[PDB]
Amino acid sequence: ADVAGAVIDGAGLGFDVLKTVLEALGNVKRKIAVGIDNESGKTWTAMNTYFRSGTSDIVLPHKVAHGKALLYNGQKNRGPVATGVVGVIAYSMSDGNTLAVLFSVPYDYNWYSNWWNVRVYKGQKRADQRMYEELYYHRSPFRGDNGWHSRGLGYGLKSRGFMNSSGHAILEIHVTKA
Ligand SMILES: C[N+](C)(C)CCOP(=O)(O)O
Ligand SMILES: C[N+](C)(C)CCOP(=O)(O)O
Repeated sequence: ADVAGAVIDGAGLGFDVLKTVLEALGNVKRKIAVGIDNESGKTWTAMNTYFRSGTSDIVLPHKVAHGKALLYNGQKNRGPVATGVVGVIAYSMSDGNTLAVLFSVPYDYNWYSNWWNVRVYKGQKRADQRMYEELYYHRSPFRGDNGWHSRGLGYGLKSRGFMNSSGHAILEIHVTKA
């Protein structure tokens, strides 16, 4: 199912699937469709999303096996408030460590831009404001620049992902063995 909250075969993840998910959110000024393909060799178990800005009405997909991708979404808080969708998703991996993913889709593009990041944290660590600060300010996040970026994560893993630049945002990440 190309529906937020679903887990799909990981080879099925791509821009078309995420655009469907994004569109299905409707007319909201700032929104995101997130897809993350687990090709890490270990099962992932959802912990939480820390929403610095915005909300989601989707259950964070609980179990994501190797060879599956998760689909997710978020959107700005409702009403005229001039805020975006910003947060960190945290999954526990079966080795006892944490996969964290930052997204930032800001309201005001005169000052801010789209960013994303991926990091592995040692141990089981829920997403929170400190994790957000680290990933957004200190751990060299990638711009949502309509381009692909790759980086090693340690722990025998690497990441490759893409985010666009606008307020109707797609974030596609693949986690693979190094
Ligand atoms: C990410 N940020 C909070 C530093 C700026 C953009 O967030 P927002 O105020 O538009 O929600
Ligand atoms: C994300 N960053 C803090 C590394 C660079 C600043 O980007 P922004 O908050 O001005 O968009």
